[PDB]
Amino acid sequence: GKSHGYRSRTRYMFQRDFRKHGAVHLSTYLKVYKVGDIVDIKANGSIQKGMPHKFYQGKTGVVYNVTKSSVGVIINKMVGNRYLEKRLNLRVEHIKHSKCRQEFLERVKANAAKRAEAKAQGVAVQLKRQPAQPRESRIVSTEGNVPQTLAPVPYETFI
Amino acid sequence: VNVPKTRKTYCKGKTCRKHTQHKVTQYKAGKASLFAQGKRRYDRKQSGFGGQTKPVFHKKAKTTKKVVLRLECVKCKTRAQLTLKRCKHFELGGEKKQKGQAL
Amino acid sequence: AKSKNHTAHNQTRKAHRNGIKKPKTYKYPSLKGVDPKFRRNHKHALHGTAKALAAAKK
Amino acid sequence: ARRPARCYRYQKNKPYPKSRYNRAVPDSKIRIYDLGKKKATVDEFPLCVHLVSNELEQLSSEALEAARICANKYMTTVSGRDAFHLRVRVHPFHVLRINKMLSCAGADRLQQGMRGAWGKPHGLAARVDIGQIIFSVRTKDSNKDVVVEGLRRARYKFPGQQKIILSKKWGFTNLDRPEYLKKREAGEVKDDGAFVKFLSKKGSLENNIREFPEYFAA
RNA sequence: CGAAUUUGGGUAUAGGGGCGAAAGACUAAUCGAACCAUCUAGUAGCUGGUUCCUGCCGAAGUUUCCCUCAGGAUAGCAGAAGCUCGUAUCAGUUUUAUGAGGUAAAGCGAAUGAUUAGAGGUUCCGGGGUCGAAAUGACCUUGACCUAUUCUCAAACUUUAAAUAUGUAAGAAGUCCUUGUUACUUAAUUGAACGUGGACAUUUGAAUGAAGAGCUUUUAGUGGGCCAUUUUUGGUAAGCAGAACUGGCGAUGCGGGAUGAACCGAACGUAGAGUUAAGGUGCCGGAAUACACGCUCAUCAGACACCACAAAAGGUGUUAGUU
RNA sequence: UGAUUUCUGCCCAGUGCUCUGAAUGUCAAAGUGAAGAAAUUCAACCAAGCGCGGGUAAACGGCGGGAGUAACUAUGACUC
RNA sequence: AAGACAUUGUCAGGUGGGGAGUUUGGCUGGGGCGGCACAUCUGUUAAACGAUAACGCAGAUGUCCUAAGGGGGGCUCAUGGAGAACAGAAAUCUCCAGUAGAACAAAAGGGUAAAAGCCCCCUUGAUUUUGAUUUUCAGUGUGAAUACAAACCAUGAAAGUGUGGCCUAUCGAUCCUUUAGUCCCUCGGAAUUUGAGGCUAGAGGUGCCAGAAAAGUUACCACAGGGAUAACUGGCUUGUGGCAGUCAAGCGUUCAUAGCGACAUUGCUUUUUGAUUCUUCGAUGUCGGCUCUUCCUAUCAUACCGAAGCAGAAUUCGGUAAG
RNA sequence: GGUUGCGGCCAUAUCUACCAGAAAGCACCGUUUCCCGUCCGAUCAACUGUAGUUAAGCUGGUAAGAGCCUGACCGAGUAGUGUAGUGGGUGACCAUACGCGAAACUCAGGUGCUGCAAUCU
RNA sequence: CGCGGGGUGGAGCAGCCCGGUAGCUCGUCGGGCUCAUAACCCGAAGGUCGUCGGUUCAAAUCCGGCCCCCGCAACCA
Repeated sequence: GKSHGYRSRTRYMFQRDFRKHGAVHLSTYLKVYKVGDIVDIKANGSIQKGMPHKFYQGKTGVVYNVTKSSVGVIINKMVGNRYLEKRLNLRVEHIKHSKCRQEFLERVKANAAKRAEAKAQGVAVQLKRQPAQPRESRIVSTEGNVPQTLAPVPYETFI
Repeated sequence: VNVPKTRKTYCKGKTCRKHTQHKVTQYKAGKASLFAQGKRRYDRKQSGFGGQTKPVFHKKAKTTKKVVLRLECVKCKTRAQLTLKRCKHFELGGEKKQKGQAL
Repeated sequence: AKSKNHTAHNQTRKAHRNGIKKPKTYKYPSLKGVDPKFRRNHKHALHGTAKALAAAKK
Repeated sequence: ARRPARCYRYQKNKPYPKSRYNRAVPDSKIRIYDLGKKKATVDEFPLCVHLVSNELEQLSSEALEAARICANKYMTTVSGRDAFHLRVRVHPFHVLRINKMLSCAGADRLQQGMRGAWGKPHGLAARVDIGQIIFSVRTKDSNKDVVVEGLRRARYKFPGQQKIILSKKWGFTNLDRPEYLKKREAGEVKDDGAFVKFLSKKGSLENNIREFPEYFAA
């Protein structure tokens, strides 16, 4: 008979770590999550209450509720031909903030700084990001760097 | 299993509304009374010709019944029922478990 | 007379015909499932805010 | 009596070793992996000749034993026993299942067909890849031709395509012959009973000095 | 073939009944339940058929439940009717930033399990031999056991660990001063949530595209699938059985593979011209008995994927290649 | 069952059939007493049956293993 | 003669295949036997998000626990070394080493070291109310439950912890019966009591586990269909059957391959039997024999040859060769 | 800079051996009247900091130390892998084209940093 | 009309973690016996552990054209 339990096929996924077993460091309990914060889900195998499902393992959501030792996270899950909004009551041990959102907020603050600078003098700030442009022309010297000619090597057993 | 004869639990008896001592007993199904509406209808349907008129179960699979404890509050004599998981053996008299004894 | 048991063939195509478009988001999401203590406090705070705003712009 | 290695040739299945789930497999037909003077030294036998595979296939334990016996017998007959050391470098760990069928009448009525067709072990094989060493013969340049011919006979016994390569390393070590020569004229190399011990630039100096005395005092 | 005989006529036995020296036999060519009419146009998830044209759109053999497995409901795919709204809250795509993974690989002088070989020291029980009448007074073995160790491995082993896939974010529902409200919270006008006042334009905060975003109702058919290339399970294997992603056939003609549902090209209104794709240019057959370099002579040559088969081994046949 | 001839061995444990009742057995309607305000409980060798007993196989039917044992060996008259 | 007994009528118990009606699961490499892949859980198939099949692999569940639930405190476990009279390989005591190699009810996988293990103390949060949420999912239900809220408690000095078992399995609709709960609502001409029916939560059960009330046989058989599916041929495959190669350890009285030839290995064959279910169930007449023709060669004989352990004579091996 | 109390990251912090430690900052103790707990003031509890050592817990330093971290144009653009072909090959598998890209090995370096408060020749 | 769970010898059995370096019951008129004698009984003991080739580091217990107990066919509808 087939087996599809709550923690089915979660052996290595919920495997704790290598040389990171045991108690958890208290930074995780010290972190503060407010409503609207984007957070990453990585289940902790040593904590068994508030554990997320293996589907939500590795997903990212928005905090919508805060409780004593937990946080309500909203995840859009693809069910068939649409995403449904699932609400999870996860614990702070399993939950973790989003460096991507932190970086975006830092970029927003910087962007505002450059716009203020432009309003100060207007030096064509170009707020937006640009992709990797093709490299322009350059002149490379040969003094001290005379080209060393290479040739394909003959085959040898090397055993 | 073994369950104590006395139990301190919540009593919603309009006077207690708080935890209180309860005498614990096993719930008995009670006698299936005649003159219930279902029994009257069954007797009317069975009377006459035609034979059996309703299903008779035969495919019994469970070897256990869910033990239900009736708790009588010592304060207001209010009764509360709570079911337990299926257990082949059940006991109300409490012979406490002895840990460091031989045999 | 055995038959095919299960397959995921054609399922993604059927989904993507008119499918995986994102769900629509709202300002002021539903306050259901949030802490009822916070709900009571937010109700009272909103009532007071409306009263104060009406007083400010009579 | 035994189904052909033609049927059990290619690496079709995942590795299926004897484990706590198999728990019932027969013993390999090849149990001995070193022949000749295995007590010899890397100083004694400098030259290494390898019989390697050019295919990605499986060699049965029976084929391994046949090739081993043939090569060892030819070497002993022509050059004597105390002239070579032959080591087979592949171990049969992949067990092979067989779904036994009935060769009788009424078989179509009392055979059940492909229902429950999972098989039980009846043999073992080693899964070799391209360039994997199958046989290694450590010997001298006066026995180079003899060991080449013995490995040719083992190749005849083996399935698939095999090459015979004159290794540029010193015997069974992993060092080229000039490098071993220089280390041995120096003192980073010192002989054990069969293989050789090497001196490390890192470690406990007093432990190296209570060992490796020649390199320091030479 | 003188009788348990054969037979006419008249009688009796009538359908779940009769009759049967017994065959389920006979009972008006009907018998393991006659015939006639009616209930009755009995029911059928099962066969067969289901009648004009054109135009536009256009599938499914999949999810869950069902005495469900030749069938239904349900969701999905499709049509129709539209509604609110003008360059939209978007995307089978990429980039930047940030997560998750334990598969490929790799590893086993790293854990677990498997496994080859030594050597060194073996004296905390074990075996025999030689010093041969005394114990930890000696050596060779098993090795109560460390290495410089060493050869191989793992779908239900692993420190490490890809590629492809995969979750988010890239702002106006945003960013900064007033904390205005609170019955929540704080030792505290401390925080939390919501908000009033103010500042931010043609780089409103990456690329590319957008064929108009978004939304509702209702309903058909379907719920036997099959076949490539990759991943992959059982099996000796199968034009076998079973899964994953994608693309196809079903439902689809067309050019090519002579022929073929799936392969290669390419998808289709009616015509004309030009150019090609795949495939080809000796003749069948439209197009070079082209051009250039070699190799091959078969008393079963070889001739273009899917594909319509061939191996180990061998041959101074011939050709070309370290010492 | 199937002339004549000669026989029809053992088994009533089981399933049947059959035969009087010992009665801490089971025991329906109707009847008899408690209680209740009235519809709503026990007692009766309870009747027959069932169960408990006795017969019956020319009723349906059934009719077993292992081992050790004898002066070549073999078997087992014998024994457990 | 018999007699208030027979008989007759009604009700009640028994007997009653003599007769009547009906039923006699599903999956399934055809059915049947077997098994449960039918409701579930662990690891792996499973191809590093999720999902993912087979009568795949290795297993497990329908239980058990007033503690094996809850809180607090203290200690560290499995092993190994050394030591102590009986006492020794194993009895109790004491040090040292000890990343867990122990234990945690069970099956497996995770998880846990001033603990989640062992011991000690208290205890019933395995309590009440109805919401929200995750998992299979249609985002339906059952099973578990993650986080709160309003109470009442337990424990601890306190922070806190506790809504059963460290987590992943350990289970059950309508109808009926039964019990608990402001004795609340109704018995409809007005009422008091008994009784009955209601509201909200449990239990009595459906293991085919979204839940029918259920024995066979048909060789006397019938119907609707099915090549969705077995018994022929044919088709793929060749395990198996048959035949043929390669290598050479040996056999051949010293003298490997005259003739054989172990261990191994490479094939061919559709004259065996399996595997499969593609065609045929609105029928392709089914074993054998007789008769008759043709074809294949893997040649038994006949023609011509080569090689022998060919002397001659029989023979053996092989070549052309199916006339 | 040493030390203590509370810590953050949780071995660059651990483990083996040895050497060093002024002054401050746990010590054997004097102790068991009281609080408290054990077979045992050994652990725990409690009162004196007084006669007294750097014992050495602790810290620091040293080992061609083990381990553990950090790198590399070392291994190695190798194993593997996405995409493509009417590519090779009987096949097994292999090469190429557009990309991504390991681990083990081999060298080299390092052997705790840091926050709050208090205190110290 | 196959192939196997084992052949020690006139009747049978290997400490199966594949270094078998010398095991158990039979004959034996030996011992005694109220039948000049019968049932009965401590002990000297033959097998390289089935004719032969390869594992052959020392080893003929593994593979092979010997019949058997058994399971599922004198093969075909």
